[PDB]
Parts: sequence; structure tokens; C-alpha cells
Amino acid sequence: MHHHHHHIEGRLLDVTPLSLGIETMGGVMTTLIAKNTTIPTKHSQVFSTAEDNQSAVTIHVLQGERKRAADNKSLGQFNLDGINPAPRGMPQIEVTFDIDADGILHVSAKDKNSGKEQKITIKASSGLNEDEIQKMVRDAEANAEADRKFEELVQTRNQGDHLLHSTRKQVEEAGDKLPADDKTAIESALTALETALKGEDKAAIEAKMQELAQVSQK
Amino acid sequence: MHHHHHHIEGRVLLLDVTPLSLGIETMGGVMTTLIAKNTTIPTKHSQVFSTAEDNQSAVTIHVLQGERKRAADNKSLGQFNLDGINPAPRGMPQIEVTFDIDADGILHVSAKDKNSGKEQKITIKASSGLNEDEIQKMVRDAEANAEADRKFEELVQTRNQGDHLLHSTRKQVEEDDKTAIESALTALETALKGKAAIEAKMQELAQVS
Ligand SMILES: C(#C[P+](c1ccccc1)(c1ccccc1)c1ccccc1)c1ccccc1
Repeated sequence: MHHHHHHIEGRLLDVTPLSLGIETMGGVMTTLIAKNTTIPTKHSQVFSTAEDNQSAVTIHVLQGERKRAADNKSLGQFNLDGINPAPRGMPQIEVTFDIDADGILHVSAKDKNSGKEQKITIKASSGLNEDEIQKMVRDAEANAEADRKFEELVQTRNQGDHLLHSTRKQVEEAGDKLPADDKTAIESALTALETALKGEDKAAIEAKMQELAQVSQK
Repeated sequence: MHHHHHHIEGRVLLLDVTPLSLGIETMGGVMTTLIAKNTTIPTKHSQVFSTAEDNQSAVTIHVLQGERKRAADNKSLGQFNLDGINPAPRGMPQIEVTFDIDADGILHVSAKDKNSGKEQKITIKASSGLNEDEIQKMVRDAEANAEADRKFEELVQTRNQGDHLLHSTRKQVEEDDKTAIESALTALETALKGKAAIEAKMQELAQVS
């Protein structure tokens, strides 16, 4: 009398062996469920569109926590289409990761307007063994440098690609008044920006961003 | 007859049919229809597929919807992977793919390996979805393309068979005198990248076998 309490720990219904999440722009993994999360676990988070007016969206499920989603694993994949046109970014899609007591995974994507949604339910039945996942963890903690660095690069290449397409917009879609010689300028600007962002170097791509930035004046 | 013949009809409550033929991508990026368009539901269809190479490890079940024969000419739906299957030559393992649909729109994709015992199953639903205008458009354009896609199917069928032949050849050689067979190979594959001249190529590699 009263309020006699103490602290808590994990429930034991087994923890996740490896982190789960989806793939975002730049081919990078964003973890929606951290490694060793005691289940049943439901995480809700809201992503959105990369490009203008795109009518669909893909959700690619991952495991094996590491950046560069192609270096992780693929649990499943699916689409959500029929969505209404909006400029790049900011429609509202809602991604939900659910795991019940049976460890069977449920991924869902919803739309604020629309309301056309999809979902997947993954029954496993095979999975993996401690050895393999330990190899994945080891390889992950060895590659942490190039991983985080790659994340940085993805952020950058995203900014530069977005700025570039926005420059193509603000050039062609913008008035055709066409100040003299603008052609060559923004042409090799945005083009060198292209063949820069195609390959991967941070310094080169941002430099090219500046090169296209100075000529974007008028 | 003689008791009651009085034959049957498709069972439908109201709206329940598959509007689009549901299928799975196979080689050469060609759609293999597991459940045809305009099929009453519930409906379940099972088939057996297999690997394109020895010890292929995992495999990608790719679920699509549309009437087009080509991969990209359709609208994808979902996909997943079945891994951890034993070493074995092409076509040797039996991989069972199952498309289920119940009274709802919800579909169950099963994939199993009879020999390995390994199984993986996923569950998604029906359409993504997409508006009826779209679907009607894809259908109209499908009827449009038609025989072109048919020739595409015959094509990928050949190219797949011939590729199987080339793999079987190089594998049978273990590189004699096969020099003639090797440059005839290189030529035949050079043609194999880009119609009936491919069948001719198969004939040519068969002759110098
Ligand atoms: C479908 C459907 P749908 C439907 C509703 C209720 C019961 C069975 C099927 C549907 C409707 C709304 C959202 C999602 C699916 C349907 C309804 C009317 C016409 C065509 C299809 C479908 C089924 C198989 C493959 C692709 C699509």
C-alpha cells in the first residue's frame, strides 16, 4: 500500500535472429524491426514516393541486417498500384510489419486517400541455422565501415538525382524562352551529373552537382 | 444420361471470378499461366517446375497477372524465394508450385521440393489493385498483340531448348578435336543471343556432335 513494482525483461517466445526491414531508394535497407525483438511484434511506420506522379510502389522485404539491400537477403516482395498522382514524396503510404506468436511475417502497405492496399503473409517453414546467421552477423560487423559509408553515398546520390530531375523539370517543363547557349551549359551539366551518379564516387557526384548548380542561375 | 443428365454451369455468387489470368514467370521471361483469366472461385491449381542449372541453390517464384506472354508486358504482383535445395541436374528436382484462391480475393502461393522436403509458402491477395479501366486496357492491348506474343512463346520455347542443348554440350565436353565444335558453338550462341535460324543452329550443333 501502495505501488510496489520492479523492472522487466523479455517474455520465452523467441526473439528475431536477424533484423527485418524493407528496401528504400538507393538500394539501401532500412530496418523496421531491430535484431532480437521479442515477439509478437507490430511496427508501423510511414514511407512515401521517390518520384513524380508514379502510380505504384514496390515493397521488398529483407533480413540479414546490413546496408545495401542486395547484400542482405530477400524474404518476399510485392506491389501497391492504382495510386493517385502526386509530386515526388508525400503521398501517405503506411508500412506495417506484424509478427504473431508463430513468427509468421505479415507486411502491409496502405494509402491515406485511395485505401487500395496490399499485404503479404510469409509462412517460412525452413528458415536458417545459427551458423549461417552468425556468418551474416560477422560479415556485417566486418563491413560496417563500407556499409555506413554506402548509406551516406545513397543519401547523397538521392539528393543529386532528385535535384537533377528537378533541374530537367525546371528547364524543359519551365518556359521555352531559352536564354542563348543555355543548351550546352545545362546539357553537359546534367549529363556529366548523370554519368557521374551512374558510377559511384561522392566527391565526383557532389562536384557535378555544383557544376550544374552554378549554371542554373537564370 | 438415363437418370439425370442435366449438365452444369460455372458457380458464381455475384462478382467472383479472376478478371486477369494469374501466372508465374518462367525462363526467357515468359509468363506461365497457373490460373486462366475468367475462372470461377475458389480455385486451386498445382504444377511441377524445376531448375535451370545444376545445384541452382535458391529459386525465385515470381507471381504476375496479365494476358501477355512476355515478362515485362504483364503487371507483376509479388514474388519470393525457395532456398536450400540439394545439388541435381536440370529438371531433376520436382518443385511444386500451387496457386490457391478462396471465396475471398485472397490467394495462397505454395512452393515445395518433394525430394528435399523443403517448403515455403506465402499469402497475398488478388489484384494489387488496379482500376477496371486499366484491366480492360491491358486486355484490349493483349488481344491486340496476340499472335506476336504467340510467336514470342514459340521463340522462348526454342531458345530455352537450344540453351539446354548448349549447356549439355559444353558440360558433355569438359574442355580432341573440338575446335570446330567450339567455334560452331560460339557462332551458334552468337546467333542464339538475337528465329528459325536458331533451330538451324541446333541442327548444326547436332550434326557435329
Ligand atoms: C479479384 C477480385 P475482386 C473480388 C471481390 C470479392 C470476392 C472475390 C473477388 C476484388 C474487388 C475489390 C478489391 C480486390 C479484389 C473483383 C470484384 C469484381 C470484379 C472483379 C474482381 C481478383 C481475383 C483473382 C486475381 C485477381 C483479382
